[PDB]
Amino acid sequence: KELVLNTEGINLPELFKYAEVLDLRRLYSNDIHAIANTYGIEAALRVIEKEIKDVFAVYGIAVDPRHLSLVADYMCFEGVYKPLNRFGIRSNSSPLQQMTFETSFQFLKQATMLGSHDELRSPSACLVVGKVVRGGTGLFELKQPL
Amino acid sequence: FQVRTTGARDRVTNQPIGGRNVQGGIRFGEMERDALLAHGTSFLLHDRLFNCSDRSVAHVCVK
Amino acid sequence: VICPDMYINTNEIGIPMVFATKLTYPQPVTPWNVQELRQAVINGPNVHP
Amino acid sequence: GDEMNAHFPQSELGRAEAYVLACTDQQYLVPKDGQPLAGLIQDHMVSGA
Amino acid sequence: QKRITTPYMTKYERARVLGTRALQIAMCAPVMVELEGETDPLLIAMKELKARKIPIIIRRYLPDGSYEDWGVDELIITD
Amino acid sequence: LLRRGAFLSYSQKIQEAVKALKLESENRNGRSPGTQEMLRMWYELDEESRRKYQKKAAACPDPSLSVWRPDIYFASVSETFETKVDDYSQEWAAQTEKSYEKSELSLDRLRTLLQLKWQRSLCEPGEAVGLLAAQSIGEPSTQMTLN
Amino acid sequence: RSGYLQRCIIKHLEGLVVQYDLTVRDSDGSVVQFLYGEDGLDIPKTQFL
Amino acid sequence: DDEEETYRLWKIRKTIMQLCHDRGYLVTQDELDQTLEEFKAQFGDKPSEGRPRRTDLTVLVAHNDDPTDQMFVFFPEEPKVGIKTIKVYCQRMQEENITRALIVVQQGMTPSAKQSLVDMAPKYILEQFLQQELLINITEHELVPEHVVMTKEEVTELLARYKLRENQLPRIQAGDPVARYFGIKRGQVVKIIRPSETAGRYITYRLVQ
Amino acid sequence: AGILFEDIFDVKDIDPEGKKFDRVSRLHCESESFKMDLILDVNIQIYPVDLGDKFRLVIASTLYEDGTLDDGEYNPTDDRPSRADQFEYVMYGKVYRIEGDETSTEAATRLSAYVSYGGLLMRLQGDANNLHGFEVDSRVYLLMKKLAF
RNA sequence: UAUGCGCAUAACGCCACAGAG
Repeated sequence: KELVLNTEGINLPELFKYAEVLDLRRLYSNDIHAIANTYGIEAALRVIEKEIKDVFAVYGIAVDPRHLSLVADYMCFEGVYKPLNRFGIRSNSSPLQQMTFETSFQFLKQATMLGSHDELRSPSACLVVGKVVRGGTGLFELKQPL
Repeated sequence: FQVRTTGARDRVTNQPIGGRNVQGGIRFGEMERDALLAHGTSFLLHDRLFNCSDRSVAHVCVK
Repeated sequence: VICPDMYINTNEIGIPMVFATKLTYPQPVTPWNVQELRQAVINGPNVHP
Repeated sequence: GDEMNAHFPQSELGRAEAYVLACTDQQYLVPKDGQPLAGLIQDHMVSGA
Repeated sequence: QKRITTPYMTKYERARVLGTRALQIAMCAPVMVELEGETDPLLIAMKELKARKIPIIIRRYLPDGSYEDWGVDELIITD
Repeated sequence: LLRRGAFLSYSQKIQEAVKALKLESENRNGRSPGTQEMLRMWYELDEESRRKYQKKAAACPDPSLSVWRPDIYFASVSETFETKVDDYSQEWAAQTEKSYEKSELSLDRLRTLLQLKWQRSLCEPGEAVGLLAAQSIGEPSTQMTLN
Repeated sequence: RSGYLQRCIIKHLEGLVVQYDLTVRDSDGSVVQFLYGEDGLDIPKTQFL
Repeated sequence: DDEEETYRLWKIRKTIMQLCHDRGYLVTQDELDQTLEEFKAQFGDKPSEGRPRRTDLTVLVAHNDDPTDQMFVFFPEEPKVGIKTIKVYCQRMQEENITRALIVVQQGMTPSAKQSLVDMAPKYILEQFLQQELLINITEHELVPEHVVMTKEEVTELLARYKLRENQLPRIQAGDPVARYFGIKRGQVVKIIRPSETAGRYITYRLVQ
Repeated sequence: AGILFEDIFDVKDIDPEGKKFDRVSRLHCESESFKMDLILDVNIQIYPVDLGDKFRLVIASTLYEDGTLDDGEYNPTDDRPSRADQFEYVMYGKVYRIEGDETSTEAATRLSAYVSYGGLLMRLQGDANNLHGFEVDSRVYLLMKKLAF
């Protein structure tokens, strides 16, 4: 039966003044950017993974923790908290996957200006050129001994 | 009901056409592609989306 | 349209004769399945199998 | 009044990975949280009880 | 070198081994086992997988480009 | 949760009450005279006895999953699973003496059962876990109303 | 609203498969996880563990 | 004033002592467990009167491999710090052949002095911290995992086990708060022990870019 | 003999927990010779039992005194003599748990034994000197008959 | 490409309404 502060609004280093009254070891926040700028990126990763669980747990829905850990490990791959939209797909290696997602003409224009190479290992890029996708039954090849 | 074994193809893309009155094909769209990637069946997508829509043979200069 | 069926197994689907005499499979002819394919060729495109 | 699409694989590779991988028997648990999603429904759970 | 991957055949490998071998028996490849009246090449390929009589090599590509070779005889198959 | 180190242990457990004797000096640069005496003792008064304080304050080893590959090394399970199997081993050891009609099962073959099942429950190489994670965030979202 | 979200998440996370070293890598070799789900296990098979 | 600036100086001394121990410098147990009364005994009270001056609190820790690389921690007097102060600090470092310092400002530096601290060579590695972000050790938080900097022999066997390039490994920024805590150069790989909930502990790796 | 237990019981209560399954009454009984008490589900269409009924309860491992052959296969055609010819209500079920209390002293004068007759349950609790023949997964025959006094 | 008997005929989009799950 502990007592908990709850503020509508965020200033993480403001609460560091009051380290003798508040348990700042267990500070939590909704803003993943505030946690990413105060406690690092590996803390913001656990904030993402906990926030998606808190979204689904209002409705009695339990998504397994391994899915959330993979999604947060992807969105925090580059040291920053990146969105899953057409501005985070600019970092992608494959121009064809960027074209098949959104604004195909802008990514086509960037790939033509930069002279971009596609290694054809994305699942979208293997299906544009009619090649068997690398995941699943395509990570390997079969050889016939002579 | 409708069933399409082979038939007419779109004159731009050489994929089957849509409609059951024109005796056409049904889509294997994007979410079906996604859910069949999740199975790990890659030759089954290669079937549905390359051998049974448009397998053409182009000529390239290898140089 | 789908309808229920209990008297097929759980891993089964019920295919009508409308579709079964229209959907084909390209079975190559080997010496160990030529009797089955030969009876299937004799039956023809409107008699199942 | 629901409708369902029945795709018919035309290669031995597609057949062999539809028997092994995408079979109904292997889809017993949902990938969301590993809980079952094949099970009996309405009349059966009354008469079994 | 020493092969450092799984000794078990994964579920994605037996699908493609049975697919390739049933496509071979779809042509007139010789059958290593005794046909007990089967006409389906998948059932014959499953009997050949169970009897450890498939000679195909799985080349397991690692994501740098490197590989290592496994016969299906030296993989542990399960149900 | 507490901190470790060779010099930290040597100053903590050993030379605290020794430097608790009076010294009567000043802070040179942010340091007490007791800390300067412990630095002097650590530098000169130790020679290959600091190997003792070095090895008695080494870090915890990495988990087995990062050191030994769980697909090719048997019993290389998770730490949570090892805790769970140890608790169930202790709790199951009581029921073979208390509860009647013992069932010809041992501790070690039960541990081997659970460890082999943990090894066989791994993801096979090839599994598109990103599509599964995407479709597992997206499909329950249809059962979530708006505001 | 639920469809465009799932589309965006799929078009980012589609390249992530488990390799033969047990690392979840993107299609360009970028290592996202060193073990899948921080323990390496499959969700349908952790149910009786 | 008093009894509040002494508390702030006690906390930002304790935090930089924990920082210097975590980076691997020789810090005693009494110097880590220094209570506020022991701080009023060692250094003075009444900083407004000036018995603790911020010049008087400058520490010099030394590293446990050899005592050739020791590090200053400066607490500068002026609130807004310009290049005129850090030139004096570099002149203090050049005498005793110090290759690394750490300036704890109380309002932020000017961006010209920021570019000056970057603009020093490998001869002078100067870092800067706000006082406000040293009131608590961020690595003691429950979400912050344990970060371990790796030697170049461990990075080699890392990239050899997975047959991996440093271009493929995940990133951590060099302005990340825990990379600034552990003082990590760009190009070094940081081993991270996550307190996982599905596994017990989980080893991941990130490169500093 | 293959008799595992034999006593004369007396119905002290009927359905105390108040659950009232159709065609089934739970009889909480209590013994005469021993410290035993009984909880028993009986079929009360074919064999009704009232409060205060005194009945003779026998638990056997077989129905044949000429050697415990222990078939378990059911021939209705066998007109050979049985134990069941001297009783009125006969069941057949499996012992699914036995339990007691012990703290380094085995079978310390309390030993429950839970028997299920195809879903009609039964515990037979008392001193463990009478509960020896029971073990888990064993097949037993209940054989009860109302005594007319 | 489909139908009919190598031969003869037919070789589509865009809006807007309405509907199914």
